[PDB]
This record gives sequence, C-alpha cells and structure tokens, in this order.
Amino acid sequence: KLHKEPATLIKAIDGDTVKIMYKGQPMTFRLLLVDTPETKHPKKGVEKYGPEASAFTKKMVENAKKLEVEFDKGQRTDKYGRGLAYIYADGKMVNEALVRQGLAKVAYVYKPNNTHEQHLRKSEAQAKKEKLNIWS
Repeated sequence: KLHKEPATLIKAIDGDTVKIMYKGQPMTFRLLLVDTPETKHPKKGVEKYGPEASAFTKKMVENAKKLEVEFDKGQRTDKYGRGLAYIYADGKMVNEALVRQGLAKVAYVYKPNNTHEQHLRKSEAQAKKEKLNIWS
C-alpha cells in the first residue's frame, strides 16, 4: 500500500512542479499523472491556462495546514532528479483537484506508476463534460 509522508512547502514553481522540504532536504517534485499548461515550458513559454493552473497549485499548497507526499510503486525520481509523487494539501490530492477543474490533462501513463490513474481519468471525464477551462 502507498503511504503518505509529511513534507514542508518551500516554493510553488509551476502548475505541475513544487519545491518541498522532504526528510530534511530541498527537492523539486513533479506531480504524477498530470500535464498542466506551463508558464515555463521548454519550447513555447507561457501557454493558455498556464498562469491559471499555476496560481491554482500555488494557492492550494500555500494555504494548506498540512502537506503530504505519496510516492507510487515504481521509480520515485525522473531523469531530472525530480521526485515523482501525489501531493496532498489538508487531505485533498492536488493532482486530482487540477484535473477536476479542467486545469490539467491526465498525462501519458507509465506502469507501474499508475495507481490513481482510473480515479484521475474519472475526474477528467467530468471536467470535460462540464466543459471547464481547458475543456471550454
């Protein structure tokens, strides 16, 4: 079973990336299973709904009393050294909240880091049906 661990916010960096203190060390975390429009994307720069996805994640992790990280069952870091995880703000998964609001798509999935995949796809189908943001 996955297990949540306590973490402390350092800085939100973008819609899909947060800097956090994990087990004493500063680490950059990439949110698992989701792709947000970015403000600092490799090629295009500041895509549409990028500033909005980015403000949403920031508000949510900045206003939390408790932040927790939940690693999946596969690799826990990507090739850039970023932690790969589900992030929770007072019990609410940030990854799902973004998708539920139409501020993210469900990424291309890579087994076995896919535990909450179905859960996320269910929220994504709902945000599309509601025609929210990215889906508007």
